[PDB]
Amino acid sequence: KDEDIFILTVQPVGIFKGEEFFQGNSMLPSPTEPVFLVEDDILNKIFSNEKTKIFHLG
Amino acid sequence: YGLSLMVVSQRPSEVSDTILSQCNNFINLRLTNINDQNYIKNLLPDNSRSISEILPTLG
Amino acid sequence: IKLHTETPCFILKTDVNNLSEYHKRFVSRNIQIITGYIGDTFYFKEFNKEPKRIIKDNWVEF
Repeated sequence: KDEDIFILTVQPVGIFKGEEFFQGNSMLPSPTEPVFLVEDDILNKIFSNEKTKIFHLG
Repeated sequence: YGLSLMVVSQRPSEVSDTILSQCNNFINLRLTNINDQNYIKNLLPDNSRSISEILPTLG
Repeated sequence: IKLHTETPCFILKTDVNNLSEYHKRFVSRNIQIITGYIGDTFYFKEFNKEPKRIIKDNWVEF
């Protein structure tokens, strides 16, 4: 009541090392680390495979 | 008589329980089906139930 | 402010008189640094003092 608290519960699913993506868990960001929104290019880099086996389901 | 089994399967809930229960040691890779993980938990020795929660995470 | 607890130290092969210019250029851009010199004189305690932090306003001394 004195202040407004907004708490989100999230779940680790994978880690970026650099310009690429690893899949895994058991990885812990230290407290006070910044949290961002994912950009669309970062998202569409994932969910995309080599052009020989791409099936655009929508 | 000199014959042993080393069972290999992806659906432990489908393999007959009356041989899988005969296994004494286990090589457990990643499991993603909850119905299979529950079975493998219940079949494991008691000392490994606590450490067995890694199966969905092993990669 | 909480995870970056170490202050970098940059050492330049220059003269003492050329360092006031850099400190002025840093001040003009609103960057807080400590030289350890009050003019041709070096103070041991000023160089090795840990900056004071206030984690409510995002303030670190230098």
